[PDB]
Amino acid sequence: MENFQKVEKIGEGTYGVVYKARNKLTGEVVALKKIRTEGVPSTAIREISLLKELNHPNIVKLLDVIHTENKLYLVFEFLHQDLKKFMDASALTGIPLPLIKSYLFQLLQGLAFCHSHRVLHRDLKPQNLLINTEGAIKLADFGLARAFGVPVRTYTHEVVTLWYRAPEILLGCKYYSTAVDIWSLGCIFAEMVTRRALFPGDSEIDQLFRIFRTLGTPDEVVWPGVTSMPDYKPSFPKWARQDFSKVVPPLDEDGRSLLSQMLHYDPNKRISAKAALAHPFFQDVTKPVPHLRL
Ligand SMILES: NC(=O)c1cc([N+](=O)[O-])c(NCCCN2CCOCC2)cc1NCc1cccnc1
Repeated sequence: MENFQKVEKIGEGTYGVVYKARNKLTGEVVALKKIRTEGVPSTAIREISLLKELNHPNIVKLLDVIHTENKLYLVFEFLHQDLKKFMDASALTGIPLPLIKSYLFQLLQGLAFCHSHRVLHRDLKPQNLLINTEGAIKLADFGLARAFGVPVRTYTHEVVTLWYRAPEILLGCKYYSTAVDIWSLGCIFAEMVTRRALFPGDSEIDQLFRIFRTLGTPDEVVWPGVTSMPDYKPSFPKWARQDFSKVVPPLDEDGRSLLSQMLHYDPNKRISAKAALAHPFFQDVTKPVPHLRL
């Protein structure tokens, strides 16, 4: 690195290798993402550069976009743990409801902010939600999907997780809306509560059918226009909807109500981040300190 001192490899992200690094001049510790083929689209750099201005307490700050030696590096503020690791670590006892509520509330504030600035995430998952010792949680990688492209494989043949994909994406809709992020966050909310992924599909069709088996196969009544979707097939099995009381026990009715609104099939009926923040579930929200072992 021209000015960076690699501390350690954080992993192989969706867009490339990520390292925890220290700025030799500022002393600042950051996450450095090396972006993967041969050229680096100027449209991408302009788009990414715009995200440097998207600053909010619940959004991982994009510090710099470095385009040198015809290579692209993304410098992000560093956080010590991600929600996937935290959930695994909390698997035995479960994350306390007050902390689940604090995290959901903060994530919705982050989404409300991004969506108000016309920025979508499109690939929210526990691994992209970062936490610190102060009880904060932040969304990482907002806007990169649009600035770049389809995931599929990180850069070293790595199975793309479909568990948090909204149904309209799975049915081949070409235009994503802010609703896709609310769907993903609803899936994450459920997983924090039950300690098990809500829809752990291992293929696009298994993902879609797992959603259908739980929420019922969508029809024109609950989702106008669904039968005209690109990948909709009249041959899809018709499953009956299950009761939320069975899906996310023992979450209370306020929680079930909010989750149900975050998981509506019709993206237009799905609750917005702004509206969700006003839901009765957050009446008693607080900001607890998590037990973080680093
Ligand atoms: N900005 C960051 O600080 C950060 C960036 C990425 N990233 O991919 O760009 C990341 N992702 C790697 C996620 C690795 N996880 C570990 C356990 O859950 C499954 C995969 C984790 C991060 N911070 C938390 C973080 C996590 C681990 C070490 N250091 C910082």
